[PDB]
Amino acid sequence: PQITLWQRPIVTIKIGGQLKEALLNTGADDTVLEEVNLPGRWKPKLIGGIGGFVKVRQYDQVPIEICGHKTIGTVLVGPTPTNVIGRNLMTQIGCTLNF
Amino acid sequence: PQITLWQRPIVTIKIGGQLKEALLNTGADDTVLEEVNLPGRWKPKLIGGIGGFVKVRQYDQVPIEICGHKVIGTVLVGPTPTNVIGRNLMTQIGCTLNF
Amino acid sequence: KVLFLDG
Repeated sequence: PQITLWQRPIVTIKIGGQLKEALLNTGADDTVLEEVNLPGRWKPKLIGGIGGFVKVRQYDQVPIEICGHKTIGTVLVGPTPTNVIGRNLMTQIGCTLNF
Repeated sequence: PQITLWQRPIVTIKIGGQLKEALLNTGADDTVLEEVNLPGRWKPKLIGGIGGFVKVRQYDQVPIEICGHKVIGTVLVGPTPTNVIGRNLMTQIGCTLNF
Repeated sequence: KVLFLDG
């Protein structure tokens, strides 16, 4: 687990053979990570859009571990001011908002 | 309630005598709403920052009802692509992330 | 879309 929100909900993830920190972001549809090298095929995706779009690489069905929950999901790899776990992966780990 | 994350977690809020919709956004430190008229004193606040800052009006101790919970917190009033409930108000309602 | 708010 239960994560309170007095601080930014930054968690450790395991991806592309690396440990990284990322923000559990319910405001984000997608997961975007900087400086990960993932294997295999990808397709470009345009994200953002206000003032222009940013092009990133979309990788599908990526194994990723978030707080020791091993799940599978789409990871966008590209420039992001901060690493973000979006709703697409939060559903996989069964993460909910509760009050 | 328990809110799953397959869709954007948009909720009804009651503020400044109006019903509004806003996104429960764990990636946002603060709460920013468009087109609400709040009474009394405020101070300017600079938010954002990437490419420039946005000036908004900061109102403190604002009564707001989020999804049936009456709470008190800081509301920033100004242009925002979408109305956002940030962590500052999620703590007040006792909202947590759980998996 | 995907949405932050440093602050």
